[PDB]
Amino acid sequence: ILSMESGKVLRAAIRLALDVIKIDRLSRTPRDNMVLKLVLNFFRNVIAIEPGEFTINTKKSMPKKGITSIDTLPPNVSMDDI
Amino acid sequence: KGMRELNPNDIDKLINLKGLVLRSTPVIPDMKVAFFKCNVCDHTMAVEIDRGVIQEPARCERIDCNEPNSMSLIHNRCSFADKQVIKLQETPDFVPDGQTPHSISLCVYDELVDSCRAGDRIEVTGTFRSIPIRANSRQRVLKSLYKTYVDVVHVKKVITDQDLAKIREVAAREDLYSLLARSIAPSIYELEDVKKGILLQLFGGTNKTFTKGGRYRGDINILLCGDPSTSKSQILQYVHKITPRGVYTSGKGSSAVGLTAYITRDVDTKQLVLESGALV
Ligand SMILES: Nc1ncnc2c1ncn2[C@@H]1O[C@H](COP(=O)(O)OP(=O)(O)O)[C@@H](O)[C@H]1O
Ligand SMILES: [Mg+2]
Ligand SMILES: [Zn+2]
Repeated sequence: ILSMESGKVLRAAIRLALDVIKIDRLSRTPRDNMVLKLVLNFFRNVIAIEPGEFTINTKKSMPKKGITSIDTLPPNVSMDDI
Repeated sequence: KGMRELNPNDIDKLINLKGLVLRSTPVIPDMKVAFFKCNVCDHTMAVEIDRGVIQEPARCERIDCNEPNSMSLIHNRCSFADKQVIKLQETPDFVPDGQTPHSISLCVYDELVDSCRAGDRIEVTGTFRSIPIRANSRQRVLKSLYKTYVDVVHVKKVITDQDLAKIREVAAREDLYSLLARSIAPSIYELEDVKKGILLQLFGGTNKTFTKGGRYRGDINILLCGDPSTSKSQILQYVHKITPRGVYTSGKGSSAVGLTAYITRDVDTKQLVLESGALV
């Protein structure tokens, strides 16, 4: 989302927001408010996404080998990208 | 002390030895301070090494993170020192009844590394240490016989302005040529021209570095051919002593390859190497 075509998805969402707001306040229907809420939720989702957490089963004791790494990133994604 | 007079009584005591260097291993990195990094919190700590043992931590030293057995050794961030192993052969004189001379191993660290070359006579002061040998790789079991070696702490390989002021005084002497020609070979009698010719070989010509061509070297070659009983070999030995480098090769005792260089193989490295002949 942040990389493809320099993130023009955000510009498209903004354009939808402009189309919604253009109509008058007293003429606004619930659907317009739904669309505005959808755009805001889209922005919140884009901002909020963050790397997960490393969960490990604890049925038995810690082996003497121990934890090697807790990296939880996809193959092609590095920290700086997100 | 002699290499054949070291007894168990003299273990862990400072001794003095003299011998001939036979072979030295390349530089060996010896760990000094280890470096550990926690795999979870990426916390780094350095721990010391005592008696060849790493004082590893059981769990991360941080308070918030205490995951056990999560510490790993970063090999390339630990401090290291220099180690080298040398083999010393006792001087031929010490041999009692003409047998294979004994040898003693030496260890040198830090500055003394690469201080003695192969085929040199040195006097070394160090501690006569003893250490066990493990019977096999995969057990703590030890052999009852201990290996003996020496921990070297000192090695000695066996111009001032005043001298320059002194040397410049001789040059002013008018009869310098005769003085040097008479001092090069004191014993030989009435061979002043031969001595003079020999002397000019020691000094040598002048060196020239020359691009657009090749280097020109000022080296002089002299032939001494004459009647047998005259002092020819004596002068050869006399000059052989003075020069810093030289090989006393003879006739029918040297070979074409022996003079220039010999192609061989290094057993330790299993690579093709070449030795230096008499001329080289
Ligand atoms: N002018 C001289 N000065 C000193 N010693 C001489 C002289 N002439 C002959 N000798 C003696 O004679 C011997 C000649 O032997 P050497 O020098 O081996 O002869 P070559 O090497 O030519 O066969 C020497 O041992 C040397 O002591
Ligand atoms: Mg001769
Ligand atoms: Zn930690």
